[PDB]
Amino acid sequence: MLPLSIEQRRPSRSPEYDQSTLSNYKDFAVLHTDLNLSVSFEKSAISGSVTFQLKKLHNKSDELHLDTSYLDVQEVHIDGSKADFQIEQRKEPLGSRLVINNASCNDNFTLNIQFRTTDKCTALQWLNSKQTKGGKPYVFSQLEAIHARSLFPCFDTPSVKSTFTASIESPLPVVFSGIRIEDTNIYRFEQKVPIPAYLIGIASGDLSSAPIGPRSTVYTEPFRLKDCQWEFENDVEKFIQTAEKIIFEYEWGTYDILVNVDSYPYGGMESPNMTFATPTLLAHDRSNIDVIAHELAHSWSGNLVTNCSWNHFWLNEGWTVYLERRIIGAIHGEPTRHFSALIGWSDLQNSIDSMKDPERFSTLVQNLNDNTDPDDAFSTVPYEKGFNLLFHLETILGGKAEFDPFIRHYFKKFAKKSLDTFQFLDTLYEFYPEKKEILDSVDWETWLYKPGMPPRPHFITALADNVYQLADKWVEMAQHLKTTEDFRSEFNAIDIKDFNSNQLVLFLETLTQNGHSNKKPKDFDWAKFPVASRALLDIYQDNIVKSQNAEVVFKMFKFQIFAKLQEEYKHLADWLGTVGRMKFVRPGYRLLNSVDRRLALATFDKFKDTYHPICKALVKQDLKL
Ligand SMILES: CC(C)C[C@H](NC(=O)[C@@H](O)[C@H](N)Cc1ccccc1)C(=O)O
Ligand SMILES: [Cl-]
Ligand SMILES: [Cl-]
Ligand SMILES: [Cl-]
Ligand SMILES: [Cl-]
Ligand SMILES: [Zn+2]
Repeated sequence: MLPLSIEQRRPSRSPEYDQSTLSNYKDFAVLHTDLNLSVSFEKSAISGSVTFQLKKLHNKSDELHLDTSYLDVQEVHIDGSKADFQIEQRKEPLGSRLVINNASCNDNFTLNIQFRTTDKCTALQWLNSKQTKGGKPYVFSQLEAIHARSLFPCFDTPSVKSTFTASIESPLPVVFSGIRIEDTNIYRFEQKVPIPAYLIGIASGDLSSAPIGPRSTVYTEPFRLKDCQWEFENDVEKFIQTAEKIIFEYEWGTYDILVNVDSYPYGGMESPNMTFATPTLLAHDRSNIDVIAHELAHSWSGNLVTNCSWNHFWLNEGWTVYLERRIIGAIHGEPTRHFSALIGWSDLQNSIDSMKDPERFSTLVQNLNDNTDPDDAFSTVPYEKGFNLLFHLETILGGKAEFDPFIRHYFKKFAKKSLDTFQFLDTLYEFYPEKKEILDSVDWETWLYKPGMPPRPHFITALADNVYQLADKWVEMAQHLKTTEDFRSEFNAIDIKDFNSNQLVLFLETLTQNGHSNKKPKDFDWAKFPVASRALLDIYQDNIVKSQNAEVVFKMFKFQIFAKLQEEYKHLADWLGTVGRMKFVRPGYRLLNSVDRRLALATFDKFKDTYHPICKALVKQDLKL
């Protein structure tokens, strides 16, 4: 019942074809996937075999085509018998197609492929005994978006979802994105809800665990175990129950968290039954846990209901950001939800302003070919433009109460399936017959296919106003007060006593933006007011300078750089050797290079090999390499 230009862009058949896979997934049904693996720290390889139970769907070739990337494929059997196969030469950026002749007799058949990972594997990071805080080797995966094919041969598309079983042999503890079949050096798991390959998660190392709720356990290195338990144990069950009330019962069983090694490059990864989390989430006060509301919301938007291709990634991340903000809003109130959206708005702006090819990459729905790296399309746009389209819909349809019935209908309809934007729109229209005119007033063309910032909503700015006022006040007084004594008369620790970490982050951000009002048009620099910038750090030492929150600490370093306080460059350099999260590492190196390149390249050369392959790659070229 949707509008014409949408009708016009929609394919004749949904879900829309995924151009990022070399597999012939439309030709088969994947009924079950079993992983039988062995982890070798000695060789830094995972080897073994994957077994698929498949069903031919109906001049057939007839061939199986699977995705691989830098795998060593060793043998292939169908129904117990050796099957002819050939790997095609690599084509970037999608990899090496594996081609299998299936002379199998029946429509239903079993496919077994023996393989091992290689040194060029893009799915894993390996750490040796000397690299981990705790003294033993460690490995973990990160498969999103198309790295699963570098871990095992598969139909590597989010259109394909399958139950899994897994046996993993390792000389150290293993966690997996499934429920453990309980107790050895052989870890068995089951994932009884069908999942896409990109959600598979594995880690192995010196892991211990501790309960953080009635259905939640945290896993991490022993030295950090109790800190992690304290950080999560007061809040995780509350988050789950909050999400369940907004949507419906959580059906995955356990909700566990793996707090990864310091080289971990993302904030989190929503592997089912084992969220992967950055240790920089641990602040010792519980400031950063919304990253957990985020991964938790994925249980519904992403895991249960999945985007069919990377062109429609907004369905995953936009919904998740929307749901995440509903959780925090339900717990903390609307001003908190709106504050989070306000920070997200400025993240969106920066992302689009910093963009290479904004005309292409800032549209909500993407158009990747088979020549486009799906990475190249990941930005803040699917998150925040996605969120803003949903927030707009919430509003015009009558508010949370009117929208929540749709949310439940949507996640129920597509549970365990994959979909495209067009199917999302059909569902929206089928659900609101009485509201057809309101939905037809939505400029679907601008929201879905046009580049740039969408129309700006009217967020409640209550929790940011105090922050903006102070940053403005600091910008002004920097040009008026001279001696530190002067500053202490105007400012004191009292003025940020009520600032949470998000507010501190926004404050320090606004300062490098030199205020949130054009009183001083010129982007003058803090470098020329050392007494003020030094007084800042002094007066606010308790809450900013002494903070154990990596988010605030990072901003503190950045303010220090924007103010070119040279005596602090050393602490930035060394701190950067302590974290691996891209969000801090990449910008950190950009910051340090703009004030001391001889130190930035010296620092990188020192820590380069401690970072995740991805983070090392991007920092390498950030530093002109
Ligand atoms: C949005 C933030 C709360 C956290 C953010 N993480 C996510 O959105 C995760 O759920 C994503 N799985 C991170 C991701 C997406 C696409 C490709 C690679 C990695 C991150 O930066 O890690
Ligand atoms: Cl229709
Ligand atoms: Cl239209
Ligand atoms: Cl085999
Ligand atoms: Cl209606
Ligand atoms: Zn996410």
